[PDB]
Amino acid sequence: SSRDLLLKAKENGRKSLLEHEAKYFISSYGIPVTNIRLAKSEEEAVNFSREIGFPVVLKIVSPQVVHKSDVGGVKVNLRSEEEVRKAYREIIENVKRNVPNAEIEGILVQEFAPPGVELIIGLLRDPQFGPTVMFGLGGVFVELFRDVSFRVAPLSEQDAESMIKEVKAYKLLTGFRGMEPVDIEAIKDALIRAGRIGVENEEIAEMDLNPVIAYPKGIKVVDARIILR
Amino acid sequence: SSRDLLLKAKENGRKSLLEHEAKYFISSYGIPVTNIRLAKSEEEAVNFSREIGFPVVLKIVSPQVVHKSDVGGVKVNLRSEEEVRKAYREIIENVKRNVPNAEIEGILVQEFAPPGVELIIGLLRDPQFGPTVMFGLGGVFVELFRDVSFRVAPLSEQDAESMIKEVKAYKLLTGFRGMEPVDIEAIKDALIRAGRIGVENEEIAEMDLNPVIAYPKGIKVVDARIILR
Amino acid sequence: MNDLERLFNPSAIAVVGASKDPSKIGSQILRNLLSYGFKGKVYPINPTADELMGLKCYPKVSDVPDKVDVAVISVPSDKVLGVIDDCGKAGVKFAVVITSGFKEVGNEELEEELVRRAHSYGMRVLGPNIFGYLYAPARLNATFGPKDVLSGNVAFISQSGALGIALMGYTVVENIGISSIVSVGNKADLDDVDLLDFFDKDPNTGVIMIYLEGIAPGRGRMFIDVASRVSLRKPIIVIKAGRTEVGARAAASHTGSIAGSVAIYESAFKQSGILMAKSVEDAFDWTKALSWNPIPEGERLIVLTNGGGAGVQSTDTFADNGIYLSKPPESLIQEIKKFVPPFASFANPIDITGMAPDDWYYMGTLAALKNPDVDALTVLYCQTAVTTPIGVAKGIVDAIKEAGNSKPVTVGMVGGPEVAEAVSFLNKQRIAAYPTPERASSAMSALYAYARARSYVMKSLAVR
Amino acid sequence: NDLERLFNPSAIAVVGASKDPSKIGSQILRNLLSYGFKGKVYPINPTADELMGLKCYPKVSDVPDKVDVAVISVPSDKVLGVIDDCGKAGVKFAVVITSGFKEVGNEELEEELVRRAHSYGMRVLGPNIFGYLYAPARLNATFGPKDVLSGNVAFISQSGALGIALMGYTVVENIGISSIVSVGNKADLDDVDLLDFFDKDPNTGVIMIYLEGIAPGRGRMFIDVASRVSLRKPIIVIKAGRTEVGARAAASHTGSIAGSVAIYESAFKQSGILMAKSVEDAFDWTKALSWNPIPEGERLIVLTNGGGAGVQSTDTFADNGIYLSKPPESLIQEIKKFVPPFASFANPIDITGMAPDDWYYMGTLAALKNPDVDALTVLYCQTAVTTPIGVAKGIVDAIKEAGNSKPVTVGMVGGPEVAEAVSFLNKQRIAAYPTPERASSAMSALYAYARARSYVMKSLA
Ligand SMILES: CC(C)(COP(=O)(O)OP(=O)(O)OC[C@H]1O[C@@H](n2cnc3c(N)ncnc32)[C@H](O)[C@@H]1OP(=O)(O)O)[C@@H](O)C(=O)NCCC(=O)NCCS
Ligand SMILES: CC(C)(COP(=O)(O)OP(=O)(O)OC[C@H]1O[C@@H](n2cnc3c(N)ncnc32)[C@H](O)[C@@H]1OP(=O)(O)O)[C@@H](O)C(=O)NCCC(=O)NCCS
Ligand SMILES: Nc1ncnc2c1ncn2[C@@H]1O[C@H](COP(=O)(O)CP(=O)(O)O)[C@@H](O)[C@H]1O
Ligand SMILES: Nc1ncnc2c1ncn2[C@@H]1O[C@H](COP(=O)(O)CP(=O)(O)O)[C@@H](O)[C@H]1O
Ligand SMILES: [Ca+2]
Ligand SMILES: [Ca+2]
Ligand SMILES: [Cl-]
Ligand SMILES: [Cl-]
Ligand SMILES: [Cl-]
Ligand SMILES: [Cl-]
Ligand SMILES: [Cl-]
Ligand SMILES: [Cl-]
Ligand SMILES: [Hg+2]
Ligand SMILES: [Hg+2]
Ligand SMILES: [Hg+2]
Ligand SMILES: [Hg+2]
Ligand SMILES: [Hg+2]
Ligand SMILES: [Hg+2]
Ligand SMILES: [Hg+2]
Ligand SMILES: [Hg+2]
Ligand code: NA
Repeated sequence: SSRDLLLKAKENGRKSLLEHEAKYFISSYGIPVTNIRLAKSEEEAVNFSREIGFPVVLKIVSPQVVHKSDVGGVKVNLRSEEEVRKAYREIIENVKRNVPNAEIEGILVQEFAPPGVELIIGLLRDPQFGPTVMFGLGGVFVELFRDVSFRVAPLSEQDAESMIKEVKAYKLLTGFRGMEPVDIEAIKDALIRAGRIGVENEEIAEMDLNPVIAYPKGIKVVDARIILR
Repeated sequence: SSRDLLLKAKENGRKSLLEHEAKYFISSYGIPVTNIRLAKSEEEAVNFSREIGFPVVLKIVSPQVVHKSDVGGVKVNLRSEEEVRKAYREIIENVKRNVPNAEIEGILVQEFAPPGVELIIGLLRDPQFGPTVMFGLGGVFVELFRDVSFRVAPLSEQDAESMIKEVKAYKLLTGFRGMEPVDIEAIKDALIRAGRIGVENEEIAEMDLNPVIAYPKGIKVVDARIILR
Repeated sequence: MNDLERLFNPSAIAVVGASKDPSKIGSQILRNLLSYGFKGKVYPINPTADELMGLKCYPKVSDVPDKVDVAVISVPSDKVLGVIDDCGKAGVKFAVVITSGFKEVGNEELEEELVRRAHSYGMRVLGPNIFGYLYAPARLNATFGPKDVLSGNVAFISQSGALGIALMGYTVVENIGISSIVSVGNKADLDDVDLLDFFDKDPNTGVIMIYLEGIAPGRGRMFIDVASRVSLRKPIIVIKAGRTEVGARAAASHTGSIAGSVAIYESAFKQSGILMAKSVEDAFDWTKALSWNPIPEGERLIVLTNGGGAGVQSTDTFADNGIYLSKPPESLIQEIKKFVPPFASFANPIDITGMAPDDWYYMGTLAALKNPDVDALTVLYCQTAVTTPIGVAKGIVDAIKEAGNSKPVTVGMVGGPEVAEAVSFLNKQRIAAYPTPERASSAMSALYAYARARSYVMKSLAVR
Repeated sequence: NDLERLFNPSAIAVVGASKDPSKIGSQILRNLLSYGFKGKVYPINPTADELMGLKCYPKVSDVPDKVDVAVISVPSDKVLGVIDDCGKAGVKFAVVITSGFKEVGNEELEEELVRRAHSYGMRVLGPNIFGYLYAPARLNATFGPKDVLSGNVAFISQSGALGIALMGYTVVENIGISSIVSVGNKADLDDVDLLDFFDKDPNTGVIMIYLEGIAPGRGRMFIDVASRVSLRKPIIVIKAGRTEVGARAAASHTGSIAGSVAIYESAFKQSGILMAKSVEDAFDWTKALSWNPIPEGERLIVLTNGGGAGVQSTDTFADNGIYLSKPPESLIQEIKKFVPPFASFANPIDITGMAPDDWYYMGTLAALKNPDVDALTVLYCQTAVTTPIGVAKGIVDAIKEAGNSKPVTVGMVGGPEVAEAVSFLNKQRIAAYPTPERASSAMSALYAYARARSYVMKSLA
């Protein structure tokens, strides 16, 4: 599905897909992503924001910026034209100051996903077992506690379901104080498709979907990184 | 004597100390609490807030209201006189509606404690072992995952320190993304004192300090429940 | 080719490196081949010997007036490639290379050349750096390990040399009947996947146990494809070496490789239906139970015990394995109440009381096994003065015989020297017996764990 | 209280012995005599003129002597009468074998038993027990096996059949015993009382307890006493009911309420107690703790002739929170004087699969003598170039010549010759096991006790 993005990246000596390319790529595999627009100017950012609908999110797009929040390159819940303009300039200044030698490809405009239960979905290439899908709850649960499950791809439905139920923070998905159970079927479907992406695209070394926001109905990938080899 | 609070409660056929009494009582054991001004009127609420300093928090005080948030009886980050007045009336109406037959002792005014790492400190009585101190991280970590540690009282410093390091969510106390390590010594001190409360006061069946906010320096008990037998 | 029939069942085996000097490894292997009763032809290969062990010796395999299936090679590494070439000329299909001094000591190049040359003649390599192999159905002991094993249906594959050859001996002490021992060492060519394909087809093999350090890059997907289908019919138990981060880091240096992912190996084993053992003792305890019992047909597990203590240890151990006991069927309760006092507990475990005589072990076991709503039985016995361990053991044997069915049973016995004897007696009759209630319960748990592992793979293979 | 005259009585009565030798009272009298008790023994029976060649009396109060201990083996409906007579006679301890009390729902009979005994200043062991043994006093007042191996381990058991079975099993596992105490229903004397005695007892160096639960209000004292014991002697508890379902189960076997799993586990940690999840672990650890000093530091060396066993060891140690570090360079140099160059010295030290017997002696000796080595686990896989017994004798000789006392455990894997070698080592009080993981779990218990003792030292200031 749109292998052309991977081929173009290789042809141009890039070792990764950027957020908008990564989201387009996994979207073509049936993983729900945010609507997105690459704005080259503050004016395009405003116009794209109206097209997407408020509130929106703006993010830096640059090869030299992998961790966008850490350098002030992410602004969420922008509710008006004026807030979009303010955010636009703030991001550009933050990146020029923190990453002087950064090639600014533009500013990505995307829908604002409302709060839900955050997940991480990963793909890596294991020397022995090949493409392997990773799952965990978002934030501290994977990043600090390292609570992750793995299944070697391709995944069956049995693999996807059991690897979800397996993680220690699983109960965050089945209802707790102030939060309804989220759509486990949509998660399973995303995990299987992540496995297919790895099986079918040998030039993909890693994929990181962090975070994926899960809702009572469906999920939505809010950030995406694909690393090539 | 702080024991007058316990004796008075028994005399009046109460089975618990209410927030202001519970905080006063544990404060007399050296556990840090919030200001506890009991306002009888909207006017007193305003005056107390100005004295305490903004921001403040308002809470319902009533024998018939154990879970104050669940019935709309808690208002936080109130930064002005008008906002205090709004919240005051808002709470009264919520309680009137959700718990018609509630004896309103008043509205508690307290500082709004800045965000930190939330903890739970508990006291229970085991048939074999007597007073036992419980520790865990706040929110889902105790309430959903049941990640708790226990030490039978009285606690040594070694008991207090080890029971903290023991819980699976311990790393939330020692520095993670966007959060400094918190004051382990202040936590240990509170745990030892909770144990002493349990050893010395036989008419106390249970204590629940939920949440206790921990900072790089010191802690602050923000809610407190004492159950009598 | 990938057909190993004539590796395990050769008509002719050559031993290259046997000597008039009997202390040499080539000579030890030749001695074992003869001692263990190989019925085919054996050809000692030595540069000068007229004969070795009463058998005509030749200077090279290519001079043998016969088609040699397997050449067991026991010469120094600087002599191996030459021997491979002659074996090639002679058309030998398998080179079993005992010789050390290849990749495990940094000579990757010599090892890769070994395999290239072998493949150039249509010849496969086992090893190098191995202690050989044994195949009981063919009365074939081509190792320099112990001369004999107990015959049975367990195939043991070992990536480790010293631990492998030692465990070969340990099978005898633990009464484990063996169909095969295979030392795979450096795994330069033939590996676990090839061997699993053979033991899958092998009617003599009912259980496969593997000591596994790691598999080769790019080999894992096929490992899962083969293992998962084998697991539908035969249990695979893996002793994983480097199952901890520190063990994997350390073990990485054992042969000088990259540390394999602990977590991903564990998932691969789960997707393969494989049981991972964390110790030798668990691996052997489970292997024994799986070797000698059918899989339970349901979840109606009964524990029979004299006195509550052993029963509680059993309950806790089953729970740690995610096995929970349910109240026994009323039909069984009434049957047992015909001889048990009213102060007995029937909660499951069934407590026939600490002072139960020998006879009640016979009657209780028989009643349980015969009951149609009982799928499996663990019998626990604490030695006291009112019983005899051997009497209890024989009561269990007789009950299993008279029940005439095949339901999984494990036995735990706690006591002095007489219990050690009774447990040995039971194991020699292929009744899985252990000296503690927890080991008896863990062994029964492996039967259920294998049923669950198989169910995982089946669910994974379910047609849409 | 003082249990001196329980464990070292000058006079013991057996109530319920009979001309019928099959009866339990008679079995106890037999054991008492055969095991060689030197004090006075008084059979008590309603009619017998003599039993086992000893003058028999109809009541303890008729005995012209002061009886310290009365072992009572009569039916429950006869116990209270005997308690009254014993009380009249001034006996200090009633060891009540008899079943049919709280464990079968007769809580009131049990409470009446204890209150009647207390009214005469008399303490109760049990009821519903198989008795007790104390080797230093050549005292076998059980109806269990006639003999045990002598040593420094005291075993307390809340379970009857499992306890008496394990009493026999100590012999198979070569565990030397100072005491066996069946406590059963624990109506009076309990673990706290016994720990207080064994704390002082120079004959006892290790205490192992099969524990279902302790009585309400008794846990705090349990921690106070246990933690103090732990400063000098390791306590291993086999906890019955370590799971929710197990705790419920065990609860009805004794007729109690199920105790909190998590709070018991906390109490053990506060006490410096090692909790074993199985008989095998409890016995393996007991053996090691009985025969070794605690490590003085963390410089643990693993010596192996095969990398496989070494990896198994490394993994097992790691599961117990024990991590190996590089060996001292001086040890590496010493061992490099006889080891081939392709040997690994990362720790485990791999002396290679082709090591002859002699290298086990030299390696074990070098390690134990090295001042920067605190502990040693030696692992041996049998091959044709060695003999298991030769390797075993080499380890014995190395341990003697080192002349010091550092913890050692041994793992040996192989055939019947290895089983013999392991037995040989164990019969010399060298902790040997038939797998590397068990040798490593056994060494891990030494470090766990070192850490537990440290916990308690810090807790007690
Ligand atoms: C394979 C190994 C055992 C050979 O060592 P070795 O027997 O001492 O070596 P030798 O030089 O004596 O060779 C053995 C015999 O083969 C003979 N030989 C050598 N080249 C030969 C050839 N091309 N064809 C036939 N015989 C040959 C030698 O002459 C000698 O016979 P001899 O006694 O009549 O002279 C050794 O090199 C080795 O690798 N050992 C380690 C094995 C190991 O650890 N495996 C792992 C399992 S734990
Ligand atoms: C204690 C117990 C063993 C006694 O049973 P018992 O020996 O069959 O009972 P008996 O009626 O025969 O009493 C034993 C003897 O004491 C005698 N006796 C009775 N009352 C007596 C008294 N007041 N003073 C002295 N002797 C008395 C009886 O006459 C009998 O002797 P005899 O053979 O000369 O008639 C039994 O009641 C019991 O509780 N057993 C359960 C033990 C158990 O399973 N525990 C679990 C741990 S594994
Ligand atoms: N479309 C969106 N809707 C809502 N929140 C979003 C969002 N995109 C990003 N966020 C939030 O902002 C955080 C940082 O954004 P990214 O994950 O894209 C940047 P980074 O990982 O490179 O620092 C996310 O983890 C999420 O909390
Ligand atoms: N003084 C204070 N400062 C800051 N936050 C406070 C606070 N008092 C209460 N809170 C917040 O408000 C929440 C609800 O308050 P309580 O814990 O008193 C009410 P409840 O548990 O009875 O429903 C707390 O969990 C905490 O997050
Ligand atoms: Ca991200
Ligand atoms: Ca609260
Ligand atoms: Cl020749
Ligand atoms: Cl040849
Ligand atoms: Cl048993
Ligand atoms: Cl008489
Ligand atoms: Cl009497
Ligand atoms: Cl070993
Ligand atoms: Hg020859
Ligand atoms: Hg050859
Ligand atoms: Hg085996
Ligand atoms: Hg038993
Ligand atoms: Hg008498
Ligand atoms: Hg008496
Ligand atoms: Hg013991
Ligand atoms: Hg070994
Ligand atoms: Na404090």
